[PDB]
Amino acid sequence: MQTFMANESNIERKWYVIDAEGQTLGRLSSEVASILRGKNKVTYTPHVDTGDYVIVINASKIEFTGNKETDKVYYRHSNHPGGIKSITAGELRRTNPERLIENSIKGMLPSTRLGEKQGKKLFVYGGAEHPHAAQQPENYELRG
Amino acid sequence: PRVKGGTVTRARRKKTIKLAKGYFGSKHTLYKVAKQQVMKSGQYAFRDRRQRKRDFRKLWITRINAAARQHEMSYSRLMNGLKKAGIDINRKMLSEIAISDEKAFAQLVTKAKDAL
Amino acid sequence: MFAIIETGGKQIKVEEGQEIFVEKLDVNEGDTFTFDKVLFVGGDSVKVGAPTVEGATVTATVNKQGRGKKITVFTYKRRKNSKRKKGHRQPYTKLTIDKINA
RNA sequence: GUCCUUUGGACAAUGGUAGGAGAGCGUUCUAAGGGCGUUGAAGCAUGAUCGUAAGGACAUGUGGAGCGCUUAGAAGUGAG
RNA sequence: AGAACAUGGGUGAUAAGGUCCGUGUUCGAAAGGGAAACAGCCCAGACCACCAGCUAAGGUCCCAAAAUAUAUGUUAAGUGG
RNA sequence: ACCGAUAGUGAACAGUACCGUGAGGGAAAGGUGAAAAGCACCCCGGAAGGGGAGUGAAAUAGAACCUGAAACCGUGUGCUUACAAGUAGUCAGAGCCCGUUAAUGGGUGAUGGCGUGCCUUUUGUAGAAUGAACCGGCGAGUUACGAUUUGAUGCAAGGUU
Repeated sequence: MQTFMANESNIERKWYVIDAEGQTLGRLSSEVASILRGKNKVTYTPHVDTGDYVIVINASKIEFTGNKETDKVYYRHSNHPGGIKSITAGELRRTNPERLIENSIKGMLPSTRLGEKQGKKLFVYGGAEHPHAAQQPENYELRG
Repeated sequence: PRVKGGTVTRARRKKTIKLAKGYFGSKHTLYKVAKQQVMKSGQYAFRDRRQRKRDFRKLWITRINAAARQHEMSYSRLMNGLKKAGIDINRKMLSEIAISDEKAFAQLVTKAKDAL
Repeated sequence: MFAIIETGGKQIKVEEGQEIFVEKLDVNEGDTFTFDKVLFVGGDSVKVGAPTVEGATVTATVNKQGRGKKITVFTYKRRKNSKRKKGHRQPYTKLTIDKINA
């Protein structure tokens, strides 16, 4: 005086549903990353995991702007000599678009062990159908 | 007369070795490495006593901002409105009330809001 | 039920019957100190003091004037032969609330 | 420090290498005065104690004959 | 044994993180914030405590605090003719 | 107002062990107890070594014998650990186990933030520049005589042998 709530321990996590139709990849991505992070709770501490689950289901009506489809190559290396591989944004969205969305969510999260855990509260589906009815998921609308 | 370099040397070295307790391996057992770590940690503590103040202010501001968007307002706009109302409550106080009594926090938000 | 007082250079949330630690006050042990600067009254009826609440006193009884846990302040510079070492204990006063007025 | 000098109300000040100035802490030995010790000295080990720092106590266990304090003096007087 | 920077000049090639003078600043001997990291650049000079407040340079979508703020315009290029 | 066994003689038990063709060089190594009363006897064992029992104020005083630090090596246990990227600390902080020179108590620590050892030498060193395996002991502005300048004290046209 130390009069200060920190002990989030024993928190209450909920379940959310966002849909991807006609949104921008980055902007949806940043709002979802904030929810998974827990930045919207008056009770927020960075050392324990507050924050809650997010379900993305259309993941095929993702919208780019400009020439993102042919540009925006993605790269990876296999640690094997000359082993650089690549794929362009449009055909990654056309085959495995779930990877397209979850990669750009997880690139917006801390790369600690807590952050890689918070990225595991994410479920992405191409098409408007998901299995999680026992969790009682609620619709959330992008409050930009 | 002749002095011996006697019992004083151990006492001085044993204080540092005790003060290095809990460190890893040689860090808590050997005097030269323990002395280095015990002076390194003393310089860490100075810097980190300064850093606590700014860390908790950052946390208080982020929790008030979370509480503000619930009542459809931004942190910056809220604090400006409170300044114009004259309210003298504090970042830490504003977080502790917003966590314990939401109904007291809502009246503050309305007075901060029609002050604008 | 709870009040906000501004004492020392800091603000504290208090309730009837709890213990607080503040910067030193000119008082002796046993006495009763009364706080003036009240900023918020969180009761059934809520009073907001944008400057002050105009009234609003909090009563407390002094017990244990004391001096705090000791910290060693140590700093050094690497290949320069300068270092400094000193000790500090901060004084405090311990209080228990009995009254929240308005 | 400063100066009204109520030495307190203020007017202050207080990063630092070569280097200059000040004030102190501990070690061994001597003088004088007072102390302690087989109902347990010095040394060793542990503790959550005290002092602004160098450092000082006290309790307990081990040890089995020596050792503090106050004022002064003299140095083979402090190691990474 | 000095160093970088901006401005005035010689030398060199209107070269050099080159070299030689002059006028300032900073490092040397200076912790803190910004420039990703980064003695010498921008802001600023640490007696000690605090889970108080206002600001500087730089900033306010996520990492990572603070405007997905207004009103009004340019850009379609993504980061010798 | 000299040293106390790395000191003081090289030498407290030696010009010896040892080294060299020779002239020659040249160490390390003190301590049972007041008194040997220095452990009769039984048990395991080829023995060494141990376990009892005994003597003693005391055998973790038993000859490797006063005390017995640290490095280093072990046995047991409270908390913690097999998705994790590191100068190993510091600041925050749950969970579990405790109970002190009782006091804003102690141990350990999921998880978050920040963070390139020390000394030397350099314009500039995390530096891939130097030095140090670790721990213990020892290891570097001194004294004599003169000179100058400060402080103190006595006497003063004198002062001092």
